[PDB]
Amino acid sequence: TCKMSQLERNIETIINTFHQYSVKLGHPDTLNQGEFKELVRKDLQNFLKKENKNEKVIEHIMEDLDTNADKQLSFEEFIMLMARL
Amino acid sequence: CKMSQLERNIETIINTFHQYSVKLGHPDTLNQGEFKELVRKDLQNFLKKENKNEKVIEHIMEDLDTNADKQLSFEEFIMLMARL
Ligand SMILES: [Ca+2]
Ligand SMILES: [Ca+2]
Ligand SMILES: [Ca+2]
Ligand SMILES: [Ca+2]
Repeated sequence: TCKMSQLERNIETIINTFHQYSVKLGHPDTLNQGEFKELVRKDLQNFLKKENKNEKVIEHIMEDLDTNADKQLSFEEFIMLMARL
Repeated sequence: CKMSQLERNIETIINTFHQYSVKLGHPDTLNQGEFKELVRKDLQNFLKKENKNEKVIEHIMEDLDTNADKQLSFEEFIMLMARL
């Protein structure tokens, strides 16, 4: 709504962007390695410019974020990336 | 720099957190007072009904304070997005 603060609008956008990529393949609510690499390469071109230059590094970031090591990133796991920057 | 919409969002969540966390005590964390102010001013819609009861807002924080030190680190705070 118009009443939505900037924090609220930005939270909604992060949620939508996560699901925009997580719905693509496999389970709709999580990012497998390919979905994560695509989000990182297309939408974190700047915040992860260095890392993006070594696929193995991105894979390593995913393993760090994948708390329960089920090879999938849930929303709660993925957002921790924000705190790692 | 052509920051993506995602990077802008993240910048905004980091700036807002820090806008409130620098106000009292430790600059890097939100205490109960800073958290209440952040919710009162910037989560008026997402937490409209809860904002009517500051005891509810205090419970929300206890819930987010994983290591129970009465301070919310950025990592603890952002989990709120998951509770929506
Ligand atoms: Ca998926
Ligand atoms: Ca996982
Ligand atoms: Ca503080
Ligand atoms: Ca804490």
